[PDB]
Amino acid sequence: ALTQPASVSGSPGQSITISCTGTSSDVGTYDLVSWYQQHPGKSPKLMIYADIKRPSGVSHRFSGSKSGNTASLTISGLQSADEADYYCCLYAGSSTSVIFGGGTKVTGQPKAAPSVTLFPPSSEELQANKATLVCLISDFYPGAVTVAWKADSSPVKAGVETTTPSKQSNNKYAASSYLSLTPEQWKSHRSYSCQVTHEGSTVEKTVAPT
Amino acid sequence: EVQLLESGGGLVKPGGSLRLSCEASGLTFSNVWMSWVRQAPGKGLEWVGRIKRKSEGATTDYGAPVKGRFTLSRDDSKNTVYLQMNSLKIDDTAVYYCSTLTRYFDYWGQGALVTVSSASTKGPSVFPLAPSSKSTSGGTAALGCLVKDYFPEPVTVSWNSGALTSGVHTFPAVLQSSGLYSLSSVVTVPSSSLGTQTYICNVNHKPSNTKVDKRVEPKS
Repeated sequence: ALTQPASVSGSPGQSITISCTGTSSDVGTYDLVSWYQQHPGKSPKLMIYADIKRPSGVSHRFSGSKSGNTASLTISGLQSADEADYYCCLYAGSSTSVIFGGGTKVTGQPKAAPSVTLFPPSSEELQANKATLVCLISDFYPGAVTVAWKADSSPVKAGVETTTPSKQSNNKYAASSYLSLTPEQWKSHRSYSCQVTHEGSTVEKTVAPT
Repeated sequence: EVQLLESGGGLVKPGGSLRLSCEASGLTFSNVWMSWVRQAPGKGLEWVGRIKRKSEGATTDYGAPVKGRFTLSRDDSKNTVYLQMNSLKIDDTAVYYCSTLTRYFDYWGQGALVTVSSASTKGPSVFPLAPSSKSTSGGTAALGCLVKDYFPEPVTVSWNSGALTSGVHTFPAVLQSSGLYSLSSVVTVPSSSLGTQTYICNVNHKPSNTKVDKRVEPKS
C-alpha cells in the first residue's frame, strides 16, 4: 500500500511538493521508489527513479527527496504543461509484487469562455429514420459547463447525452452533447438550440429544418 | 527511438479469454525484462505482471488481483511479448500498457483497451456533418462527421488518410444511456462552400474490425 494526496494545487512560477507515503517495513527499511507523469488520455512517463536520478530526456525541474516512511516529488517553476496525474511505485526483489500509489493532480490559474459548434441531423441520418443534433464545446476554463437544449423556446431533457468536461491538449477543456430525436419531432419545431452556460454567461447556437 | 506497440484489445465476455501481444523496436528484446501495467477506467495504475529474460529462466510474477487468472508469455524469435488473460470479469475492464522493466519502468507502450462486458460488439454508423458558416459561435465555418452508436471503445479518426491534421478537432466519446458510444470530429474550414477541396474522415473501430471512410459534401 502507498498513499499520496488526491489533489495538490499551486500557482505558476512557484515550487510544489507531492508526498508518496509508505510504511517502515517497506520504504523505511529499503529506500527506493520511482515517479511517473500521465497527461490526459496518454502513456505514463518516467520522470525520476531510484529517488534521486533522472534521464537526459526529462525536464530538470523534477526532483525526488525522502524521509524514513515517505518519499516526495517536488516540482520547481510550475507551468501549464505540468498539469497531469502523478504516480509513485515500488518493487522489491524476486517472488514479490509492484505497489503503486493512488495518483495526484496539479493545477493552473487562467480563465476562458467556450466556443460552441452545433450541427443539425445529416441528410443521410434523416433518410435512415433517425435524427441527432451535435453540440461541441471547446477551449474553455475552468473545465465546468452546463449544456441545456431548447425545442423552439421549450426546454428538452429527454434524449440528451452530455460528456463530462475533459482537459484539452492546450491546457483548456473540451466537452460534447448530443440530442437524439425522431425525424417527426425534428421537423415538428421551428428551431432547436444548444445553450452552454459557463461562469454565469451563456453561449447559444441554433439550427432549423432546411 | 524505441517503440512499443500493443494489439488484440477490444471486447471480451466475462469468463471468456483475450490475449494481448506487444512488439518491440529500437531495443534488444533478449536482455530487457517486459512488464504490463493496467489503467482501470478513471482509476490509477495497477501492476499486472513482469516476465524475466530467457537467460534467467523466463521467470514471471503477477499482482494479487491478477495471479492465477493471467499467464505472461514471451517470444524473442518473433520479437514480441504475450499477455494471456483466462478468467475475466467486469472488474478487469482497463487500458493495458506494455512496458519494459529495468534496474522502474523506462519505456511505455501506447496502451491497448480491454473492455470485459456481456454487451455485444457494435460497429459505428457514420454521417457527414455538412459544412456551415452558421454552425460555430466563432468566426469561421466548420464541417465534420458523426461516429454514432458503437461499442466498445476505442474508435480513432483521421482526415484524408492522415493528410489533413491542422483544422482537426476530435472530441472524447459520450457513453449513451443506450449503452452505446458516440463521437464527433470537426474540422475548421474557410467557408460553407468547399468545391475542389476533399474532406474524408477515416473512422477506425478496431474492436469490431470495422473502418469507414466518409466524405463530407455541402448541403443542398
